Amino acid sequence: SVRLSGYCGSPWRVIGYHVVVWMMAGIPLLLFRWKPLWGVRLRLRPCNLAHAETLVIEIWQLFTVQVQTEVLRYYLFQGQRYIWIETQQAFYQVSLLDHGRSCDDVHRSRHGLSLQDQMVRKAIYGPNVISIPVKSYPQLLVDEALNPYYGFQAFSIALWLADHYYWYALCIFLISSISICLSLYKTRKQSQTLRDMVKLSMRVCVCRPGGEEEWVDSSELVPGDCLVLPQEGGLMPCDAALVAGECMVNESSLTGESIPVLKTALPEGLGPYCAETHRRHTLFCGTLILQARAYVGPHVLAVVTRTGFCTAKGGLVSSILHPFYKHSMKFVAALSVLALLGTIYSIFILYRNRVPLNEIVIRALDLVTVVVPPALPAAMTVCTLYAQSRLRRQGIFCIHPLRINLGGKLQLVCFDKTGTLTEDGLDVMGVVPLKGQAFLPLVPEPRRLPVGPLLRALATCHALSRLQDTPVGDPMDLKMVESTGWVLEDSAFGTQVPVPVSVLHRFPFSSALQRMSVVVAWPGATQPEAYVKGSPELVAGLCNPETVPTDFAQMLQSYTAAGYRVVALASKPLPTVPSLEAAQQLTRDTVEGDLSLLGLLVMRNLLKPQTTPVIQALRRTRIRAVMVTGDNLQTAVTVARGCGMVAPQEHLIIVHATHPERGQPASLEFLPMESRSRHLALSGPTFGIIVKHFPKLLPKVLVQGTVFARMAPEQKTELVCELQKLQYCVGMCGDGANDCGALKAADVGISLSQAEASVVSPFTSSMASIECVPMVIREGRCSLDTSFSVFKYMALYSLTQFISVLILYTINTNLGDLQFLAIDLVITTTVAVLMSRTGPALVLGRVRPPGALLSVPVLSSLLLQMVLVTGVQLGGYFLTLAQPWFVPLNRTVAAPDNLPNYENTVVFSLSSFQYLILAAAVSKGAPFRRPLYTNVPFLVALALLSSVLVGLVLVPGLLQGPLALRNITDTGFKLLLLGLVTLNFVGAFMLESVLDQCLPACLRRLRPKRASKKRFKQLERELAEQPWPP
Ligand SMILES: CC(C)CCC[C@@H](C)[C@H]1CC[C@H]2[C@@H]3CC=C4C[C@@H](OC(=O)CCC(=O)O)CC[C@]4(C)[C@H]3CC[C@]12C
Ligand SMILES: CC(C)CCC[C@@H](C)[C@H]1CC[C@H]2[C@@H]3CC=C4C[C@@H](OC(=O)CCC(=O)O)CC[C@]4(C)[C@H]3CC[C@]12C
Ligand SMILES: CC(C)CCC[C@@H](C)[C@H]1CC[C@H]2[C@@H]3CC=C4C[C@@H](OC(=O)CCC(=O)O)CC[C@]4(C)[C@H]3CC[C@]12C
Ligand SMILES: [Mg+2]
Repeated sequence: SVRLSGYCGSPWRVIGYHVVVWMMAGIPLLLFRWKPLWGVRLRLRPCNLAHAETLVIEIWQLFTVQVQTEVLRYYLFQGQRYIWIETQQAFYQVSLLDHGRSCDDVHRSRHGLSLQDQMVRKAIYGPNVISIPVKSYPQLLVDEALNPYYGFQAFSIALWLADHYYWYALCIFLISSISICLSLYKTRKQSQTLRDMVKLSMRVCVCRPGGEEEWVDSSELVPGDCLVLPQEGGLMPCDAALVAGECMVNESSLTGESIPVLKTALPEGLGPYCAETHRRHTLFCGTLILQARAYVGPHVLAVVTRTGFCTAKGGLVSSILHPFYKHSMKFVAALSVLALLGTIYSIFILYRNRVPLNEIVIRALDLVTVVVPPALPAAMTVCTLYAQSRLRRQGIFCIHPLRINLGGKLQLVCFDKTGTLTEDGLDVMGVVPLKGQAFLPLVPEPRRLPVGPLLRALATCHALSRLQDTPVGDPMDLKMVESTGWVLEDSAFGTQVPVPVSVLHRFPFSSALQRMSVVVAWPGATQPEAYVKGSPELVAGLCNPETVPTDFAQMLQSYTAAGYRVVALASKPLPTVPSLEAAQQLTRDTVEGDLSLLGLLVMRNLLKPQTTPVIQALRRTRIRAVMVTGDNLQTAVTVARGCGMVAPQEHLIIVHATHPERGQPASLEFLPMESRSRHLALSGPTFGIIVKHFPKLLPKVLVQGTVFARMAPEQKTELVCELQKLQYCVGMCGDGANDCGALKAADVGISLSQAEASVVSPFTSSMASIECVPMVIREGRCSLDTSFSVFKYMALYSLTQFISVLILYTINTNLGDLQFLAIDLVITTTVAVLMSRTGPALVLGRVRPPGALLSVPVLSSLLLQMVLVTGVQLGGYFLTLAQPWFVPLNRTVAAPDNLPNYENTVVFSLSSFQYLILAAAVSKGAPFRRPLYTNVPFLVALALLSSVLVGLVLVPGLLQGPLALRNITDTGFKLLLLGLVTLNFVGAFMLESVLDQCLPACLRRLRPKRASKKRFKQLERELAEQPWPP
């Protein structure tokens, strides 16, 4: 449901709004960016819908869209136009103007469109372009840079500049600025590549009333224009409905299948024209017309029906354009409320110490930047940068590195078929010759077969020309002659190495009679021989019955039910003398008469060699593999059973749904197929009917379904979204233009193609196999584990520095500029860059990393680590007090004036080691990363930083001038501090190990989580309790 709000404008109100939002402060514009309803309520007054210059579109969800006039008032909401009909006073989508008109209307539209009516319809429907708006750099900056965390980083930088902390301020500013500029460049480049992708400019021929034909640009098309399709064929600019002639279309855009499709003229009648009902008379936008024949009339005619975003390609692009981290933000919000508490406490104690109010507020605001680290997102992006580099080395190109963390949460991967799991093109399984009238065993490689009539039939009965020093034409005959091993020289042929034979005459292949025939002769022969190739079934009806076996039909169905593409061949001895002086005057009706079936050649879409190992690895690690294809259900089911998606022992149950006509409801029919546990194999129409009429039974279909065939691109997108609504993390591997909406909607969409799909997909694989799915899943599990470790380290670092600065505020001192800089830059940047370094484990496991940063393991680790940290720091500070040589810190003046002092020296000496200890403690190895001892840069960095800090503590006068450290002469106390921090080094590792090993078992033993909150897990449980299809 949609609600519209009519808001006209008032100039005095406009200037008032501008001044009150600009001169007062920048906060109002920001909060209105958060909620535009208040902004549009204050800025513009409510008016009637007949005078509105602004709309508030609610879906609630707030969008605002300005009503534009050309008169005809319209607005564009998510690409789809809505015009203003003055008569009935409403905004009607343009798709619904001519919706529901009869086939006789489309046929009447065959004469053309008057140029004035073309102007009216170009005003209404707009130009026939799929326009992507490429925003300018300020337009992207106001969208991105105003991120709440970039605002917090700007506040932190301003405060640090106000606090003489210029160096870390500069580092954070440079990091955030370069990250922002890189993201703006990436976003603009993606928008530009998409706009270059969907762009289609070409000259088309349109009929005009009175018999005139004019060539207009493809953008000047409007629903009603009568396209005149070229005979040689070309790309399709707009959804048209054939009103004359026939076409052969390459619909690999819609179906992902390069197989030619026959489109016939729309049948005249008084029935509503429908893209779904009349799909065989509709030419879709983006699909390539191979050839168009005009039997009656001078040229083939098509009547435009949808243009722009109304087309199928337009709908897919509109879906593309207009579709842990949450726990991370929740934890930084908890850190923020802890910041508020610590800040009010700091105000209290700093006022107790007679600190001036300016420095009081400076310190109290600086504690906020202390405990809420402004360098957390960069620290957590370093690991994804490492993973992106490793993927680029392996051939997989990720455009947004933070999308790699989603590869580690995957519970389900949806797979294309043609081009992703199976080879792009057909390959010949073999040929089955005939000896008399009984079939012979399948000959897998036709070349070994002796030199007889059927072999020359395979090698010569085809229409392909020699150009670019390569045979070119229809792929099936190409691959068949490639298998026979013969090299071609009407036209002459040479054997592999067995006499050269030349074809004398050839007849064209027409899809009406659905076969082609040639006549051939060679020297030393008796008389010219004819060859016939085409459909398997009908040519058997042409040959004599005593030549075709009686078991022809059942064998043909056994081949076809497996997804094969069978073609039959026959020959003829011609009593005419061997010379083309009489051979090319022959009528082919004589050829297809009295035929004798030689044999059937079978071609099947081979599976890639790298498909079955990857599918069995995914199914071994408890990752669901789904096949969402655009091919028929028989081929999809055969490939699924053959690529390991359906193991030989598992049950496949076809789901069939009949759309309810008048007088009956909708039905589901389950028929099993003989050779989790049950897989459901349902078509595209069945999926649509289950979505619409059976929304109760859709979750069980999505949980059990494995094979989704005949799926339209919008249906693949809908399936990915419906699976994600079951709280799946859906990955999608495809290589076609039909896979684009799914690769965009999927959590991890991987594209094997370099055209039309690398744009929308986050990942693009340079290889053609699905070997890139386990690679991305391993890198994603590694990046997720590493981002967990880096977040735990940054949390423990911020909390340790919070405690160290509270202990020093309480006694009227502080860490100081250079100790702060050491801790913030030298230790923390080194640690957070070299933690994120170690790569993924070499093998996939059945258990995936946790996806919640608020887990009881994570929070328990942070709590106990910080208890140990504050214990060690307070122990060191209080043993400092019990010493005889200890003297107070001259509280009358505040830091950095009273530095150096023993309190600061001891707190810094302990805290500096604690940062390295926590760094090493939170880092993990198996099962998702390589063991930590392989991270030799990290271990060497920890050793070197620990050596520097031990030199600070022990070696006198070493870096105690710059860092402002008091020199402790008592060697016993220095050794006691070192023993205390070694106690901490042992305790941190023992705590981490004990937690990781015991807390899962203890949590299982104390509070058994008998119910999973994931929706698909509840569905799986209730299905195991009671199977849905009996
Ligand atoms: C405030 C300032 C001082 C911080 C500066 C930090 C940078 C020096 C860090 C942040 C991102 C890091 C980069 C993150 C990603 C990588 C990829 C890495 O290469 C690989 O991973 C290839 C491995 C394979 O393919 O097998 C080389 C290091 C590098 C560039 C890192 C180099 C050091 C960088 C530039
Ligand atoms: C005077 C003090 C306060 C500052 C001294 C200069 C710092 C800016 C230096 C000292 C330690 C340097 C760090 C030493 C260690 C590393 C790891 C290095 O990463 C790699 O080695 C990439 C190779 C891989 O990961 O395989 C990137 C630079 C970095 C963060 C350096 C960043 C710049 C640092 C922080
Ligand atoms: C005076 C200075 C030189 C003090 C040096 C202190 C060392 C004793 C510390 C620094 C970091 C510590 C290392 C930090 C972490 C690791 C990884 C750890 O590996 C595992 O536990 C297995 C898990 C996996 O598979 O990764 C082995 C110990 C080790 C090398 C520690 C051994 C002792 C080290 C080298
Ligand atoms: Mg495909």
